[PDB]
Amino acid sequence: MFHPHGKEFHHNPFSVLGRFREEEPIHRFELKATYPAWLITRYDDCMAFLKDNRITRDVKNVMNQDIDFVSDHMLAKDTPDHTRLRSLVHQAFTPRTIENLRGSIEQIAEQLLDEMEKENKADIMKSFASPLPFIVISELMGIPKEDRSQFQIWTNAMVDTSEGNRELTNQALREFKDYIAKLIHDRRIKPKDDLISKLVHAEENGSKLSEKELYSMLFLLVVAGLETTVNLLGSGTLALLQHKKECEKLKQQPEMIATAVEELLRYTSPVVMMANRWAIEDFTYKGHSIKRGDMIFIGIGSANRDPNFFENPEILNINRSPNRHISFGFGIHFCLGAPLARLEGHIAFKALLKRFPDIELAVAPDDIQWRKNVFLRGLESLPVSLSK
Ligand code: HEM
Repeated sequence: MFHPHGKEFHHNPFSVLGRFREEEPIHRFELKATYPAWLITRYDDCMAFLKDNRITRDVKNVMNQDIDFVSDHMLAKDTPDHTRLRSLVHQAFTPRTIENLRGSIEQIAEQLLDEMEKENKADIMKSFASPLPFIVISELMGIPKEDRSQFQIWTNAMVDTSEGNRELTNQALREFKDYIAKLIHDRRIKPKDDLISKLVHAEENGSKLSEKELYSMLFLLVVAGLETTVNLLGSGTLALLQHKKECEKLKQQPEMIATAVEELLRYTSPVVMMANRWAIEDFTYKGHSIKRGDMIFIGIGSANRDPNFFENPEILNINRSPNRHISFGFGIHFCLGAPLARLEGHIAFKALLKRFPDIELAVAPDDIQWRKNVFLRGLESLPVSLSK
């Protein structure tokens, strides 16, 4: 019985999802009221469900049963409404546009590393993996420096998974919205060089984002740019520190960075599972009776370790090529921010290993502290030794 809120999943979700992949790769469970769900752990079956038009991302198809901007973003839409919303933001994440951010991201990395070099130890989360994506997002969205401390408080509170804090989370949502509504108003009138201005002025086939569509879009982008990108950097650093022979390869040959980032995505699966998927009708898959309204959980972490698709899947190989991981999902909803996550990872891992060639883990395996989150696999802290 899969228990995503249980101790074993918190200790190592990869080993739980892997056991399901080998023993019961299509598994019915109850997600805690309670709601029926299916856990899909093999790569081939994950692919089939990612392409299957019997699966919706919009829970209305199945109900049966403001801050409404939070659940109206494009990742909660199917075609054709998804297609329009994606075409209105797409241009913000094309290869040149994102590549053009390189110099600014390098500068943030080097500034954070200058602070870390004042000492011979650090918590990589506090010092480097958490602040870097936050500053990148802040710069990209044009959040003035005087507003960043506050923006950090809101963005942290508004994604809290603690069920009991729901009124307080809703409040932070409302405050985030009011803040961005002021920026949107101001930039519609006087546009600047930032992504809120660019979204406000985007038009495609005669259509623009409405005020509410802007709230939803900026909400989604900010949430993505923060905790999950942080987790790439944190968990990727951890994986490099646990695999010294692969760390040394990359340190000696930084041209390996592009394959290395893809391997770290595969092995660390920052989004370890994803759901928010429902069957629109009853159907059978491999003898299993899927029902209208059943939720589908896509086991990224285990799919990324499936030996039908990856050789020696449990081994970190920073030169793995090709590497057809699904860490960014697949198909319609494939991550929009993938080039930015990849650029941040490229810059950050190279920069850290250049500045601190002697970096080493300063926490025993049993003491490593992971955040409580079913879907997002992320460290609470990451103590390291930097130098003597
Ligand atoms: C390592 C970092 C990241 C990982 C692993 C990641 C992973 C994912 C995954 C798995 C999906 C598909 C979710 C589903 O289908 O349920 C997704 C979608 C998306 N991601 Fe990311 N993401 C990352 C960073 C970012 C960043 C930096 C941004 C933007 C700032 C972003 C923006 C989006 C958006 C807008 C979508 C929805 C796309 C659509 O519905 O068409 N992501 N991402």
